[PDB]
Amino acid sequence: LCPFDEVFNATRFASVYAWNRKRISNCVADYSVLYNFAPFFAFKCYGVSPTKLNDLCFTNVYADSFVIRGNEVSQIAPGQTGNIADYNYKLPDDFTGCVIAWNSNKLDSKVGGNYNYRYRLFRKSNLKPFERDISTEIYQAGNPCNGVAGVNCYFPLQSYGFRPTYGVGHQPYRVVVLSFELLHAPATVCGP
Amino acid sequence: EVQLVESGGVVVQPGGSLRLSCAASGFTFDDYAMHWVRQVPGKGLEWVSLISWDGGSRDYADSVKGRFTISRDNSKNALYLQMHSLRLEDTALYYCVRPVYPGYSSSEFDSWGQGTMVTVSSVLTQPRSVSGSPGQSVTISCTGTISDVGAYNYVSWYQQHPGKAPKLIIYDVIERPSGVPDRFSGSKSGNTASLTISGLQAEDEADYHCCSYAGNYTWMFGGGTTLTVL
Repeated sequence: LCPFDEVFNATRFASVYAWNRKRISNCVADYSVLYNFAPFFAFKCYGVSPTKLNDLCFTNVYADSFVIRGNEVSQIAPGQTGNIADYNYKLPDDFTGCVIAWNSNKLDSKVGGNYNYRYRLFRKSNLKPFERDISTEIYQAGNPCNGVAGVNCYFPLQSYGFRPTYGVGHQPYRVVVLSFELLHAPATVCGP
Repeated sequence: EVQLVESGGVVVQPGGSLRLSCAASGFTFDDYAMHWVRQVPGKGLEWVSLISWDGGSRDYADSVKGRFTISRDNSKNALYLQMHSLRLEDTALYYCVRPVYPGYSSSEFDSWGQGTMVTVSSVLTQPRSVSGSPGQSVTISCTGTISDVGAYNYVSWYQQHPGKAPKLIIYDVIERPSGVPDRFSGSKSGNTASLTISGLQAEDEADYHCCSYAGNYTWMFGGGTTLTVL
């Protein structure tokens, strides 16, 4: 049985700049397991009806997972533009899969500031779809940075610093993006 | 140490054509997206065009599409804006701008040339003028849509004193570049972002402009004057 549970019920999620990816293969997929994971702030599929998923056979399912703030959930969608979509998690324009987000103020917001969830702030070139960039190289606007991030020296990751009293726009949201891949290889993720 | 010198401004007849030029130095040009912004008579700051660090991506304001062509030549550290089919509406002071950060969607512009006047002859909403007294606290509105201000967390405010280019004083809704004193704060609710100034000095008798990312690869500004009553 496909371990969708392990994705959705994990203790902590990844920062979006270093998102996780669980390949999901050679398993029976019961997507009803998904439904029983608390009300979802977002459940917008792409190229597929969610209500038909047990009728479909895929050769891979990819499960990507990360945390972003509320207003940015808009950016987890094909063709999107901005800090998150262009530097952390780009989706391809022919995307077939689902994006599932939900408020996790309760598990990720802390009163002294949760600085462990980080986003990439800038990047000379955008990510190819599904690309991941774990870099932390300081950037020098000044024509000599060394280990000093100062005035014209810039660190490229920042911290959401979640706090329970932030408006729902800046609260932590757990995203699972599910990518259904269709090759000529015998389909190994099916219903029951 | 960053220097942007514009050039090309001249009086042109409508229908005419003209090529503006930017020369860059003081940063690695090769990394940044480069923008053009114009200062229209009466109507404030107007974003024009931007071109990716390698010239492969170019976007344009609707008022300009398919009459203006942005381009660059990194070997010369240069950035050009070729103009065709010029119109009265295009009369403006044309600025050459580089954003604070690299990347195509950088939404904060801390570097501005002096601007090159371009004359042709044969919109987010801001209070026009606002007034406070030294020490009191004024605020300034910036109303857009859910596709510009209300859509993203990339709202910026720029200050401008006479004969100077815009100076970036607030970026990413609530951030302050080094040296901006903290009596300048910024906020955003719905499609309205606000610049608030406390502890009001008379050196804040100036003009104040906001800018938001507007989706696709596109930006928009406004226009507003403060008089510190003396």
